[PDB]
Amino acid sequence: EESLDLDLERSNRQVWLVRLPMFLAEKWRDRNNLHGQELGKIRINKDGSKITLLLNENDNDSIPHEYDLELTKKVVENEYVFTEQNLKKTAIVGTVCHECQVMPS
Amino acid sequence: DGPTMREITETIAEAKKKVLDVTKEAQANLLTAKHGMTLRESFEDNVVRFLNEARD
Amino acid sequence: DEDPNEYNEFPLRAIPKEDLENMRTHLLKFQSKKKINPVTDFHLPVRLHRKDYPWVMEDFDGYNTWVGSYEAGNSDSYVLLSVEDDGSFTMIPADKVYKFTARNKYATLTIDEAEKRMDKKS
Amino acid sequence: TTFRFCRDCNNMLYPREDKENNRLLFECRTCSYVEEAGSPLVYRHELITNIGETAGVVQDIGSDPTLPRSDRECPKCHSRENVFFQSQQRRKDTSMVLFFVCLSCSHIFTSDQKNKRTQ
Ligand SMILES: [Zn+2]
Ligand SMILES: [Zn+2]
Repeated sequence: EESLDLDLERSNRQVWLVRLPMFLAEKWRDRNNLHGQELGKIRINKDGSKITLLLNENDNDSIPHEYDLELTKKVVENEYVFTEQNLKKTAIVGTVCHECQVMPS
Repeated sequence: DGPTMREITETIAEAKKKVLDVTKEAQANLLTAKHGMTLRESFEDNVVRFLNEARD
Repeated sequence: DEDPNEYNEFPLRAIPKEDLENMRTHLLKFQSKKKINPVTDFHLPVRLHRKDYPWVMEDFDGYNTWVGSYEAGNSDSYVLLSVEDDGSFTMIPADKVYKFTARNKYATLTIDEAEKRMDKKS
Repeated sequence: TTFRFCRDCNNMLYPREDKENNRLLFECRTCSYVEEAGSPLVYRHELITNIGETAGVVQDIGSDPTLPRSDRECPKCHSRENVFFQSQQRRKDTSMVLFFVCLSCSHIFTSDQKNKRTQ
């Protein structure tokens, strides 16, 4: 579009930044795109905020183990995500509202 | 001699305490350095001097 | 144990393989000290250009410029999680993380002259 | 001392006197920032230091086997369980005063029978 321009963060879209263990990501790659690559689900538990990640049964044969997430602060920093398409257009997609680390299990 | 060895052991024994006594005195900050010497330098001098007085 | 409680769990679409910018989702990070505010009438415009490659970010002239440099990697990696209107989450791997990386400015008509004065010092 | 930085630059602050209202400020030499001073003290030398004596007193201090123990009753919790060391300020002059760290209340007491401390 306008060349060399950046796109639209003004919309204030929020996204989460999550640190994942290398092994888990490796597993995720396995999921088929055709499937839509549903890796598993995220659980939000109350009685305090607890968030965990569990792999889909298809991913591994065993009992799915929950991976606890440690919520973290934004830190004194502003993190924004920008994307570059094949077209090489650049867009300012969203701001990182929350940070989290998925612990290995 | 058997008793000379008892007498020697008890010479070192008393010097060993005399040293602990100056150490306890130095740890309690009551030690008063000799003009032109560290509080520590002054202490080590005493320790070294007692221990030699003893060996002799 | 038994779950007397309720959990809200969302399906996670492990990263869709085919995305237009599947290839590039990047992180642009600014230090809080820089005090960059995206909601600025001034910062309405913004251009991002590769410097020939650090990225160069610039607003309209008269505004600060930032340089973006790439951070080192690790065993763990970051994914961007976005949520669809339907609760489902889609995750995308971060291609690269850049620390920006801007100007000041007040660096014109100086630098080279100051060093020279400094030399007039020794 | 304890000095501040410029919000906006993060660059350090240089003192400027406001000749008119007879007051001290802190200017930034990279931008147009100025802020009034908290204290009148700008520079402190300190030749006869005491900062270094009780350094590296991590709560894990008890986990050092190299450290010696004593049956001295604590001024706070009265516990006869404590590790001890000498002034960690690695100077020649330095006194052989001992610092005892409680294996319960974590309070630092000394053997100094000349003076009374709080560090
Ligand atoms: Zn400044
Ligand atoms: Zn105590």
